[PDB]
Amino acid sequence: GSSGSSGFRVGERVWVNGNKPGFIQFLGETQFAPGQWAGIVLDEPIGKNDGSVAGVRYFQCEPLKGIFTRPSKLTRKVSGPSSG
Repeated sequence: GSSGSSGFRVGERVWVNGNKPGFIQFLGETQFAPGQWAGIVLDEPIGKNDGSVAGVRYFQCEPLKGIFTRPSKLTRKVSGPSSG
């Protein structure tokens, strides 16, 4: 039993939009927008930003390979385990 576990950490594999994997680099509230954000590095060019949002930088990634969204709006791979 892990006990606890609220969100994801830095360097974890998350699935954005329930169909967009990516490695997390930044975590916590941002400067451009309030609220704890979660920077995700998309593997394919299907995002919006690339490490910088409206000029504000956070991490180094590839073009169209970086998006910012709330952790609660993320999934863990494409499977869907159960309790039995």
